[PDB]
Amino acid sequence: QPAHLCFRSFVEALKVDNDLVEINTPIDPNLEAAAITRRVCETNDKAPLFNNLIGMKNGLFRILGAPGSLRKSSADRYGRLARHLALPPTASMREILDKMLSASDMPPIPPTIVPTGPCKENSLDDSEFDLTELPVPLIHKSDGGKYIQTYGMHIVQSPDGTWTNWSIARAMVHDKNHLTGLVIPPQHIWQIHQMWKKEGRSDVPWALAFGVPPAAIMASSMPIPDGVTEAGYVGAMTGSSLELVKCDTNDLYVPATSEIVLEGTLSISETGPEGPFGQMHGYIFPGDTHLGAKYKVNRITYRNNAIMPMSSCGRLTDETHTMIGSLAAAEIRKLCQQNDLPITDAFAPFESQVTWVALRVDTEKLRAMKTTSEGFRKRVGDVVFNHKAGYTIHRLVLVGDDIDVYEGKDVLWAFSTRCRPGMDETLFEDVRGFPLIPYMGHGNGPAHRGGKVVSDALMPTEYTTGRNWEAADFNQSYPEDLKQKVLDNWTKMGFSHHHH
Amino acid sequence: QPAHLCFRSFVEALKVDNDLVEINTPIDPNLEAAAITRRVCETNDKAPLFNNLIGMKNGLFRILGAPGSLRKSSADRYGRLARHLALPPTASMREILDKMLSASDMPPIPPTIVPTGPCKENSLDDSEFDLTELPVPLIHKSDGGKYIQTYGMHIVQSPDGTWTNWSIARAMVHDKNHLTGLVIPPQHIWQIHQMWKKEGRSDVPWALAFGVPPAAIMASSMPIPDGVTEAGYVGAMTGSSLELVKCDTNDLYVPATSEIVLEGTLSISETGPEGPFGQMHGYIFPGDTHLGAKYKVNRITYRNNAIMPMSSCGRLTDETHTMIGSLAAAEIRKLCQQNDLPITDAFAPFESQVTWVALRVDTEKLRAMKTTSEGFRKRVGDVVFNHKAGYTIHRLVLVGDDIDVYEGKDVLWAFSTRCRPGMDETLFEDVRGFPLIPYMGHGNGPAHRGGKVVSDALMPTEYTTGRNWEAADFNQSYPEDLKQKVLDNWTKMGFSHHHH
Ligand SMILES: Cc1cc2c3c(c1C)C(C)(C)C[C@@H](O)N3c1c(nc(O)[nH]c1=O)N2C[C@H](O)[C@H](O)[C@H](O)COP(=O)(O)O
Ligand SMILES: Cc1cc2c3c(c1C)C(C)(C)C[C@@H](O)N3c1c(nc(O)[nH]c1=O)N2C[C@H](O)[C@H](O)[C@H](O)COP(=O)(O)O
Ligand SMILES: [K+]
Ligand SMILES: [K+]
Ligand SMILES: [K+]
Ligand SMILES: [K+]
Ligand SMILES: [Mn+2]
Ligand SMILES: [Mn+2]
Repeated sequence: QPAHLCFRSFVEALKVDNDLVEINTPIDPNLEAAAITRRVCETNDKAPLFNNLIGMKNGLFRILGAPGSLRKSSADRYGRLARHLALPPTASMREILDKMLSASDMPPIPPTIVPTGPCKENSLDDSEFDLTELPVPLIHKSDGGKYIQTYGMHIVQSPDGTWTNWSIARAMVHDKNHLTGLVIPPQHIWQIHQMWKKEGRSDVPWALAFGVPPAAIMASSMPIPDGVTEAGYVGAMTGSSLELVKCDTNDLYVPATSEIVLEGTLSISETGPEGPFGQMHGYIFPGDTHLGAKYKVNRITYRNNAIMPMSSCGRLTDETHTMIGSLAAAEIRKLCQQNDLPITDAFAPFESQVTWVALRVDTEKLRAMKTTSEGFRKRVGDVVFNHKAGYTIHRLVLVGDDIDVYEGKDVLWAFSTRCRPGMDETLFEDVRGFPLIPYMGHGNGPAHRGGKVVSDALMPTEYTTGRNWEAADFNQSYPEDLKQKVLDNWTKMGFSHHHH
Repeated sequence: QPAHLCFRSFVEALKVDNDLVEINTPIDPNLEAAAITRRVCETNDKAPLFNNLIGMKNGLFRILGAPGSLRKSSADRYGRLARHLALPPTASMREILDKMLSASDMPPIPPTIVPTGPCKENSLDDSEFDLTELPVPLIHKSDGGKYIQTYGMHIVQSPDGTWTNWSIARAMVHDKNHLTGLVIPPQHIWQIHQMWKKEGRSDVPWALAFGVPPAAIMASSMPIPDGVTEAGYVGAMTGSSLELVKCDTNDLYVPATSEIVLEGTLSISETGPEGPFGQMHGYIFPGDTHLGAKYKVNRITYRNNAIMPMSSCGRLTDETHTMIGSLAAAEIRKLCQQNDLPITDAFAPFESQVTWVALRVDTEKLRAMKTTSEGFRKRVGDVVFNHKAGYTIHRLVLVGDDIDVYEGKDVLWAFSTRCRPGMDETLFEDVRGFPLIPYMGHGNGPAHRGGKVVSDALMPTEYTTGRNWEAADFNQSYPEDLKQKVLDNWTKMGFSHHHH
């Protein structure tokens, strides 16, 4: 099967790419696997495949770390991500985000039900597993549990059957047959849970599938609109209907080639201790345990030689930056365009710990609006910060056409030189905040509200008559034929490859 | 003579270091020399020495570009700068800034007058030169003049004789015997000029020396206190009295080994067109000419085979970042300590285009103050933004002890994750602003006032009981013996030198 449609095939692709290291000697899931993965993420090294995991029994489980992290070269920086989507490994971020947005103006392609698949090769009933006996990793030394769920997809359906959501939310082992995890507004797993709690009759039928089709885990990490079933969006994006099998113990459907599937229920009444967890902004607050959602596991099914993907998340760069930030930015780009804002591109700079999004403005269009910074900032911030797609983002940076928002250096340059602190900014205190950012949930103000800003790095003439500067750089401050002379004589004079 | 005390010796040092490229074929001062230098600066390449400059006559002049710019390796990144100061080329920024601050608590060592020196090898009187006939560079394609003065030292003395200031301020050729340049508050050349204008009797006796002792050009770029004669500070810093010769046409004293010296007057009455100039924040506004100060040149003296240093300034990284930013930060560190603020380190991140300074706080000391963010931000900002040393800096970022302020990645991480926009910041509108920043002089508000902010990236417990997190990074989220195991097995498992 194609790599974008089958996780097992994606692992092969990474090998062929010379983007995998297979560790075949014993590795401890207590911290060692995650430490190796952390190091990989901080150095943009090859993804680790742990084929000999201390505590692996009867097929459960191998681990692949860093499945969506960066490669060291510039030329295929985003190659792992491209491999989730059938794109060339040299794809740019713009190309990846355009692929992720392409289904937004296409008819869904609903999934196809098949009678079986590899995810049914093995099964364990409710007398035959114990989640505390599996080789679940301790990912960070101070975590409050062993986080089984860092790169699987939760599957829940609205009570009326009309919306089936796929999303990544963290979860850890609570006891032999339960997990606890985050289920928080405005996330779709939380919106669906609230519909079941208002109905009041039963717990939420649930499945958690690990090692799903890569294109599916991408959509699972993207804030596509409310009410949109991710399976049909992925179908449209890939041009193919996804093959799903029914769960054995409920009527949800899981990808046929899922590596591991948990089936059970998400409680509408019970909670349990959850966290702390080393998280996307780079922090853990040891001892900061709070009540989270509680999941009951009734059944495990799995592939022979099952592989569990794992995100060892924290400081730059891992899946929580490459996927959460970039995919939110993509959705924000579209949302702004659909609100008639002249935005061409959006990206969450890694340097901001994906808490900022830079919005590239089509300044010819802006000029025709005959508006001002204050009015335009307010308009942009009202659209983004009042929408779910803006949830994780606390600073928007508006930049003109000369800035490549996918280059953090250039965003930082524009922000630092074109946005006057205070005057060129609008603060938003009466919007939903992202409590996971340290300065929110561990900060001086309300954990769930405010703390957001639009920073206008458009210069005044960009609103009126046009850009009135040139950069003092090699590109802009020298004529073309001089530039080319310099480059052609560079190594001849004595001074110092694109792939590497 | 030692490299730190003689520019000609500094050029040799750079050669021996394998940090020079000698271009011996003809190079045009109209843009070509500056384009090559710009490229060097943007790529951290070797400094260019242009030994065959089209228009060089009777010894005037060769050019050295990029004299204070960065080297490519991490291990000797700041080596050019270290070579200005007799420090090892592997010196850290902390070590360089400590050297620059060391004279602040030492008695001055006043200069020594000698009867002659190399700067007297050649002379041109007021019938024998023409500044428009010298090979003065056009540095950026849209500059409003040919900027002869980008790395020389202006010498002016208070009317009472008690303070002789050395400083870098830009100047360009106006006509055969005049320059125009910036002379703006609160700079010491401007403070001294105002004293001569209040006296009202004559123009300011002036000299401009190019290719001065490297330790002297460092102090010239540093905001040492009002009334302090840079020559005696450099003497104290280096442990040696600097040798100076008298000018021929006035009673000022210039370094004996200066490459080129202009003697004349700075007018107390006349101005002339100045600018625009491609500047330290990375911009030029073509056509933005304004009236600047006017200098009359009466005499040129120079060394045989004189070398003019040149800064091709603009986007990262050149002398306007490495010297202006870092040396302001150094002075700000000291100023805060002298005001009883618990600051250990200060640096202007390059990523901020040297418009920010990050202040590392001794949080044990902070805790003993029993204060709050609002009060501490206000106190820090009042000290810094009301002082000349804070002139160029528009954002202060307060960080705790875990942050290395000399690492821009870490500053950006702390700012983005620990400072809640608005709530954790104090804006300062009633302080002097730096008009050169685009968002000031070309922005929405007053060019000369306000636009400054203190951003507190200290977390709440840093004021009370102590840091209450660990980073989710390899260093902090794994025990020492695991970490060392991982590193020792790294290349064995399959994964990927300090000098490179
Ligand atoms: C890629 C990725 C995404 C997420 C997470 C992780 C990864 C690797 C963890 C490592 C597990 C860490 C955790 O913080 N995490 C996570 C999470 N969203 C949550 O509500 N809860 C979480 O615990 N998202 C973000 C989301 O997946 C998206 O916000 C998505 O848009 C949700 O889908 P939907 O609600 O829009 O359908
Ligand atoms: C290293 C360096 C410093 C400066 C400059 C340059 C370099 C390379 C130019 C390339 C020439 C560009 C120009 O913008 N420039 C410059 C300038 N200060 C000015 O008032 N005017 C200027 O035109 N400084 C900054 C200063 O030299 C300091 O602020 C110093 O502190 C002044 O000394 P003092 O007043 O404290 O004695
Ligand atoms: K989703
Ligand atoms: K602006
Ligand atoms: K000075
Ligand atoms: K703070
Ligand atoms: Mn959804
Ligand atoms: Mn001075």
